[PDB]
Amino acid sequence: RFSPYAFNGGTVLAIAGEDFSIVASDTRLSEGFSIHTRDSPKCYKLTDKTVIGCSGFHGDCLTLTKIIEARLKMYKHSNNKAMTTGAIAAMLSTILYSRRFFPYYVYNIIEGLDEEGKGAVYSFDPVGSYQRDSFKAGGSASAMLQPLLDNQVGFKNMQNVEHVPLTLDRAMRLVKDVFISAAERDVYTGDALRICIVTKEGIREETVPLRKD
Amino acid sequence: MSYDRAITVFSPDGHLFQVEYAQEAVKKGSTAVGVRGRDIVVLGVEKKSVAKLQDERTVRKICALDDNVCMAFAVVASVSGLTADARIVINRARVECQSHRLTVGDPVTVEYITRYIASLKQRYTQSNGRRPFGISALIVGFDFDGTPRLYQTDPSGTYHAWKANAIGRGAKSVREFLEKNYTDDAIETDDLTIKLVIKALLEVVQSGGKNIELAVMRRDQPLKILSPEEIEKYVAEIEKEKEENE
Amino acid sequence: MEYLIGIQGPDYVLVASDRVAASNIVQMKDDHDKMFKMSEKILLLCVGEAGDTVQFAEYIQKNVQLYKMRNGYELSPTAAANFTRRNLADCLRSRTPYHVNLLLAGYDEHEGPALYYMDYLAALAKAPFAAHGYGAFLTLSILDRYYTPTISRERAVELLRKCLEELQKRFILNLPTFSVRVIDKDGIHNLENITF
Amino acid sequence: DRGVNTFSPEGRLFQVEYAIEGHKLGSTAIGIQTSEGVCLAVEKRITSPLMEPSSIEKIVEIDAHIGCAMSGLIADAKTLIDKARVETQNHWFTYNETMTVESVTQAVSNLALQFGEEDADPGAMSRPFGVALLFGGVDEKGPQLFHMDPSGTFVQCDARAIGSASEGAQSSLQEVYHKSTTLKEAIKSSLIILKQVMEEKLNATNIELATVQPGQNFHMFTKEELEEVIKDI
Amino acid sequence: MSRRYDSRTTIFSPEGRLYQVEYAMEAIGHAGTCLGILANDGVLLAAERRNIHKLLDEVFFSEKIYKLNEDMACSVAGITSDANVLTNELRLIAQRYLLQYQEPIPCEQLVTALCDIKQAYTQFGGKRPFGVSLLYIGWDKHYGFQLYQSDPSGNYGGWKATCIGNNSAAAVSMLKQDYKEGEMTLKSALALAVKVLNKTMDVSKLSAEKVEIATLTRENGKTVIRVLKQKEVEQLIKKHEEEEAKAER
Amino acid sequence: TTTLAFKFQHGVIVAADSRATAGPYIASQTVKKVIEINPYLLGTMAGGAADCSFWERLLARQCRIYELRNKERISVAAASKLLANMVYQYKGMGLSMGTMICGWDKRGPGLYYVDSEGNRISGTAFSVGSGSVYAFGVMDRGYSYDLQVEEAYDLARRAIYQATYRDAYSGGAVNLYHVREDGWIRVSSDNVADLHDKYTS
Amino acid sequence: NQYDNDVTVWSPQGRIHQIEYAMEAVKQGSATVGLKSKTHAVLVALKRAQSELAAHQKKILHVDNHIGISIAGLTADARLLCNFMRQECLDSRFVFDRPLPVSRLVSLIGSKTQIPTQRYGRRPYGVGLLIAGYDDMGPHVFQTCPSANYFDCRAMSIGARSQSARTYLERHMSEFMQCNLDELVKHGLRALRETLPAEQDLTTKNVSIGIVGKDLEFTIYDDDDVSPFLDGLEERPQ
Amino acid sequence: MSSIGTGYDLSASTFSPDGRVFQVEYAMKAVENSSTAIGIRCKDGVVFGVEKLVLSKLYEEGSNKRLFNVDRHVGMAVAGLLADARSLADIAREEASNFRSNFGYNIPLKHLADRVAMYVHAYTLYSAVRPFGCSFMLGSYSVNDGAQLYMIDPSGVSYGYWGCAIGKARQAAKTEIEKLQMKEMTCRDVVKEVAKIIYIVHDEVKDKAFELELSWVGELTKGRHEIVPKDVREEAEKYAKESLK
Amino acid sequence: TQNPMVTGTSVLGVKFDCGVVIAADMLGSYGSLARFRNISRIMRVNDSTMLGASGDYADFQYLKQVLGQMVIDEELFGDGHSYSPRAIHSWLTRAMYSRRSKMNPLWNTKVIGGYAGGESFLGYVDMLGVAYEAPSLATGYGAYLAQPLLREVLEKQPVLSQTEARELVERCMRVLYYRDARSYNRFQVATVTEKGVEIEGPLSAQTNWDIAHMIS
Repeated sequence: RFSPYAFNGGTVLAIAGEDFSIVASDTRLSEGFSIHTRDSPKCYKLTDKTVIGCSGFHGDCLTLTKIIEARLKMYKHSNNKAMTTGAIAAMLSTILYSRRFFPYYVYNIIEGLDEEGKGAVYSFDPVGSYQRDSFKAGGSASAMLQPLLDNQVGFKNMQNVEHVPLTLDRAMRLVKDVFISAAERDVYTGDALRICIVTKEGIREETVPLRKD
Repeated sequence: MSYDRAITVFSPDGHLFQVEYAQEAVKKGSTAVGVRGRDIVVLGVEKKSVAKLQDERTVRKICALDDNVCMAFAVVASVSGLTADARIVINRARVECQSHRLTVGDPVTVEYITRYIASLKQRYTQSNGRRPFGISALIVGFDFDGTPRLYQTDPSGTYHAWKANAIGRGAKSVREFLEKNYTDDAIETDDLTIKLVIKALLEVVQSGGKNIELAVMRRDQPLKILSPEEIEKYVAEIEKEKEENE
Repeated sequence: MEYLIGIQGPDYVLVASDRVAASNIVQMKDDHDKMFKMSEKILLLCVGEAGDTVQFAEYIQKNVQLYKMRNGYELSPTAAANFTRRNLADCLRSRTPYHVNLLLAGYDEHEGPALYYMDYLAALAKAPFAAHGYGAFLTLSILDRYYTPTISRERAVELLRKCLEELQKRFILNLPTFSVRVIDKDGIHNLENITF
Repeated sequence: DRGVNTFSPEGRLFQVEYAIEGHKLGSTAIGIQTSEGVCLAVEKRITSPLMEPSSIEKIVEIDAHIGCAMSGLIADAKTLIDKARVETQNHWFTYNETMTVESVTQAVSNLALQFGEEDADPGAMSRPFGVALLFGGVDEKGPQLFHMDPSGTFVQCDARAIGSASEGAQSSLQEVYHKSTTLKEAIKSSLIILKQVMEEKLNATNIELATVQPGQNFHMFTKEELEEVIKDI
Repeated sequence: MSRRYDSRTTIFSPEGRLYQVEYAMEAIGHAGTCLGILANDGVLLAAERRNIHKLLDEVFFSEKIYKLNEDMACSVAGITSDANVLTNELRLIAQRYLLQYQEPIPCEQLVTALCDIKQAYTQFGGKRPFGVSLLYIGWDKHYGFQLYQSDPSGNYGGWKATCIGNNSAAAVSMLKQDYKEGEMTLKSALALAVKVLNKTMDVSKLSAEKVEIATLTRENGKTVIRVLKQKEVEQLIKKHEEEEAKAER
Repeated sequence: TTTLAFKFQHGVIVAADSRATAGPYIASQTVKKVIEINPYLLGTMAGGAADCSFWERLLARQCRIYELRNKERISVAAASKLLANMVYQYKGMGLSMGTMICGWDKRGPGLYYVDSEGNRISGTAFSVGSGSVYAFGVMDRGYSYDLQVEEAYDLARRAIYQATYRDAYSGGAVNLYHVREDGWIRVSSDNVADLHDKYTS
Repeated sequence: NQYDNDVTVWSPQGRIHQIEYAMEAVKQGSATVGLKSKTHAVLVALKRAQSELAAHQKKILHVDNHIGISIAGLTADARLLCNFMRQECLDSRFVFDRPLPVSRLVSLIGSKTQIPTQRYGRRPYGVGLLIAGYDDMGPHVFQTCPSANYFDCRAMSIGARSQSARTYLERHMSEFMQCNLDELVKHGLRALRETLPAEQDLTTKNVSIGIVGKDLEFTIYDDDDVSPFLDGLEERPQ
Repeated sequence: MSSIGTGYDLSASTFSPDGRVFQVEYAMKAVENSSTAIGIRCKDGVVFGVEKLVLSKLYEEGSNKRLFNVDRHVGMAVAGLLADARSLADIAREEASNFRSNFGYNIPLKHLADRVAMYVHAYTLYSAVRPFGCSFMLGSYSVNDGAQLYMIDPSGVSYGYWGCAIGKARQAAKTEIEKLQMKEMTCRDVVKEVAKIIYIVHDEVKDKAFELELSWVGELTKGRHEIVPKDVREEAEKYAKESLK
Repeated sequence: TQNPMVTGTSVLGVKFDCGVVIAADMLGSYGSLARFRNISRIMRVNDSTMLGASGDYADFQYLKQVLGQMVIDEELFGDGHSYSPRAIHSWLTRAMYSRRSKMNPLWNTKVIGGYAGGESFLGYVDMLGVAYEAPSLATGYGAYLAQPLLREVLEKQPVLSQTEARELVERCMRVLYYRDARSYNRFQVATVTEKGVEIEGPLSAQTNWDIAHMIS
């Protein structure tokens, strides 16, 4: 998975944290190729249905490509069951897409966050290569490594303590999402324009913008 | 052309014409009996249609498809002793069996080939122009597990396992006959397993035991065809006990 | 270098064959206790030697194919025929993106042409001859058979020749003495001979 | 030379009316839905005790956690199941949760009327399915049993019995079972009803019992396992 | 039955038992006799050609007995039109076998390859059944000289003496009767071949215009197959002729 | 005999292990990565190297082992399942590979172990390890080896391997996942941290 | 009889009977109402059943969570189109990424249903389908019948004795556009009651209701989830 | 009998002793069951006028599909079995779609009509699919040869017309068109003219109660096939009502 | 992140969306590498009576797209009597085509901007060489996206949508800047507006000049 030419090295990071009764998912709305921004609109969070909201990040084209796949399966399972499904279905359908592009895999990371039809709110990571896991908190992309240390010290707490030595509270996680986004702007040179945070209850999305530049 | 003539018409009978009709052929020409034993599941045939100038190597009425599964058949139709229809079915079923080994190893189970064969005739009922094969094969074998199985397929393609089952020269008659002979003792003992086969064959005895050809097959091991000469040894003694029951 | 060691000594009827167990991937022996000598039947045995993948894949396929021929004719596959048959197979396979090349030895007794033992090259060149080796060892194993016997000396002395060849396997190439799979194939079937 | 389909003047397919009559000839299938599992009970249609009850294709697996029982033409059913089976195991690989019993039911009903040959299609049938199926499996909302019949009528069922007398099979279900009650009793009710449509009195040999639970999932029964559920007649 | 549900092979019998094959067997009887006898240094085939007419171009000596391979030959009894596709097919199979096996092809193997095509035509594909019985003659080193009989349906059997054509029933029993085993030689099987061919056939004279005779003889361990030319054929006929003549008034 | 995913045979149980993070790269995808997974419920596996490579073969395997089971209605040989995996990984070879599986399941003779390699091999052996760095692993476990390992002895063995392997090596990380299979019912033994196991042993 | 055994046998009228015989299955099958406002599209269905130990047959089907159908006729033919339509939807979000227009799909199915009525002997699909949908344009109530002819209609009712429902729709042509989600549903029940005898009215258990519109996505209401919609019982004349 | 309704139509692989198969003659009867579609050709476009048979007044636009848009300069007004009407629409349209891609220009009607006509006859030949049994017109305004009007009947015959009508009142209608002028005059004058012919021909033993639909394809709509506006439609209709009485 | 060496380029396609209209300016010049072969060139096409399409970057890749969008539009209008196609389906399906052709490493970029209204909404869609669809206040693709779009962004930043007069002054400012800063182009623009009747935009004419910094 590489993009100097073949795929879009269009930067951008989303971070999603699951508590156990919300997901806050925060991403920039800048679409850019290389260090340059192409155009200032277009949010990288996209809602497949209404009851699920996915965040796709890396190249924007790859992001549009992944949502379609997650969306066409997300409806199919809903039709069949006659009742909705959410978080769990998006990760699991990625497994199928990842097999599809076995020979050269799509450099996009989709993280579906909403509530699953098995219960309790879930922000799940598949990566475009294959593999599935549930995370405690996770931020993913080409700057993936930058959220990870915040989540690793607080949420996992493997010979560490932070605010509480337990997976962090709803009030703290929403603040933590806002926090990382400011820090990213200095450090990284692709993050720009405004950061839009979507908080999902499991059925509905609310959006709040924050300017940073 | 007429509605009745056509291959498509589900008929007042409530079942497709060509499937029904293939089922009414499983008596006459050749006879195949197979009984289940612990150490050998044994099939025997009577009538290979040999004048005894005809090669017995060419005509297979007992052919091993795998290295632990073998089958013997009989059937009804136009022109006696008809090698052809049975022979295509041996060729596709045996290759498929070898292909199964290559895909997913060790000798392939009795029940799986039997499932494949029953479905093979079935798919044909959908397929263009194709009626199902009228054949019932007594699939005789041992599993890789070593659990002895005796399976039988029918012309529509529904299969059932049995302890002991007989077909041909009137299927219903030979099935009924075999049920008096079968006992739980018969399955345990190695001498009785052979005699049980021979005992169903004899109610349409033709030309010695040299006409009758038996094979024993073991857990993972190739088909061993007992000599045309050995078979005769059982028949002379048994045939006398046979007269009394019917 | 071509491939790891093999040494094979045909007696004059019997053929005594050995290959290392050592099927090594990365830098460890994954397997070290299994025979990659295949029973394609009882009257014919084929012993496939080469890379790790081509050995198991080509022979397992061949085996199931051997059995199919047996049913059809109702006689064991013919030995002469098997010698040409293995040459068409290995040339056809050879182009495939996953590389197939086998240094093969067919051993059979047939009631037809007779006995056959086949030397077969890495250039998919078929020859019957008596004395064969596998790997860059084919040159090493053929050479001691030319001088020290006229390739009609007893199997017992041949074993002593084999012990000396195996000592080379410790010296010139990398393989350790630890395990070698040894089988002698004659008319009856395969006989398990002692490991080294 | 000729067509395929023939509508009767009544306004319905001739071949479909025949297909219903097709059901009357064969085995019986009863499925009883509980929130603790779905059990499927079917007769093989016996004639000798030499016929094993150990392993007989009447209850077959669509998925690892979905079992399907057939009535009518037995043989033809195994082909319907195979098509459902390929769809279901691909969905199971992908989802790793459950493959809706309802979807599977909807999919099979497509195979009932599709048939063409004689200058239409070589890939489509020359016959209608005269198979009726009970797909009983365990799903994320709960354990569900769905009924399909030769007309293609997909309906959801709490409890359904179908057999060689469709009126008979259900009427016995009215007497014996009631929707809500233990898992053990649902099996109990399947067997009583099964005996009623059937000629002969119940025995271990005549039937095969397979229960699909969220707790055990599909189990194909062998002879020792059969004796246990027989205890409750 | 009371009406066939055949009129195509993309629709099938009202019994599921194929009438067309019994009419095919009758078709061999309509056509002239084909017989094969075994020898202890060869095998020979004798067949009655379609052409009886005086005017023959005679560029071919093979018009019912076709040499397929460098080890095997076959003959036709039945429709000539059918052989032409079959004969070219048989050439492909016969050389196909050599490519992989490179062995003196056995008669049982060639026949099973062909039987696959004949059984499919009768089952589906809308192709009319065959009406030829073919007699394959060949040598292998594992059983010897062999003769096989193939039927329109795909039904096969290994023989060492068999006859079909000009009432099959009579002919096979007669060919057997006069056949002896282990007492034979190629010249005497050939003299005998004309004699038996004469009796099954209505003619009491028979000529090389009426008949075409082939040898398969093994020389220096390899099989040389030739279909013989007319002057050579006549000599086998004249040998027989003296005996035939004494029978007559 | 490669990577921090190991399986070795003995008749009492089979222990199947993998880490959380065996260093399939240089980094973690998220906070926690799982490798130790069984989509089956009667078979055990090994698999290391890349991220993609173990996940694909085993999900592929789940479909293939059920599909045979579904039709025949009795569970298929361990050898039949392993040969299925073997054919499939060979296709997968060269696009992303270093993966192999070590198969345990019940077969006819008894409990069976076949190790299928990324090449196209199906072999039985004393011990195999799936991925790339058990080449440095071999000795310590190799000193205390025997054919038969008890249930009690197997746990003492894996625990220590990771403790010494923190000292020698580093690719060992995060948590140690231990799974014990009786033959057709796996249970999750202990999910002990790699660091924690360094401290005791 | 003879025309419909084949299809290539044409009539002395000049119209094929196979299509006409196929229409009569629609008369056998369940009564349905499909109505639209101009913000919403409502599917009000009558469920029929084989057992009352089993749950009454769901006659609102999910094609997508924005278009749904209600079926009248042969069920096997219905399900076959159900799946066909479902895949088309999936395809439409997959490539185009939007909610499929009802109008693109009725025309597409109308092309496909014509093909087997022309194929030798083959059926025209003996099922009439009412597709209720709300896409980006607004609501559409579409008829596909066994004839490949489709209608764009504001409100129509297809199935058994639906004619009686159609007459009440004509009186209330004006009311539809004007009506709210609640109000439009009460008219569907009024229309649906006509279908049934003057001895009886609607029960909760034989009614299935499907709502898609501006207010909410396509949700199907089952056996007793129909209730908040249900309340409104109007005239049935003798 | 010039036709048999059972015998020589059992398959679509038949001919008849006169030379024309009976299935095709029946296919002209299928068009008789429906109302009339008239289309009169200008030199600035074509204007269609079709009467659409109604059973309800809950019908909205895109119902019955009497007017189809084959292209962005090709219009189609149809008559006969609506079921059949959709496939003929596909056949013309697919030919148009391939044409547009490759050739890259507006289609000449002289080529389209013969090209389509081949296809309509091609179903008749086959017994894989039955003859068509709806009749259509193609009317186009292009710079390729001007305004041109063709009619293709289900047999597969294509002919030129300045005025064609296909229906059950095609014979009575065609004569009526010949008496009026419309040949040289604009689409705006013509629309009025297409409406009146429909009312005057309109019999109660060949047609039933109808709502009028008329359509443009000419210079006013800038090539493209659109339906006439309601306001304009009603003035064209207002003359149509007056003209009958 | 990509940009093939273009041979035949249209450098700039200007676009600002207003209340029921769009104003687009499209470069007259067609550079075929350094040589400007053809000025006359309007790159805005008429698909149908309520849609228009304007593209910048390779012109060849454009001419291949105009006929294809023509056959997609021709399938969709058939279904109605006067139905017209919405911007989003045609533009998004083309997006999937360009994402695939980008992965194929020898290819040439084009970036188009579609304006249509086929819904109950006026849609402004883009398909890019990289691919994506979005809404935009004011848009420019290719060489506009790189240098004027940022000037536009600057404007857009405190005042979300500009006025008519202010967009005209910018246009005039812009053409100077492109001739001066980028090569291939010329000052020469065609003013094209799309409305509910079709696209109207006559031939490209010369407008304000200034390649002088002698005066600066």
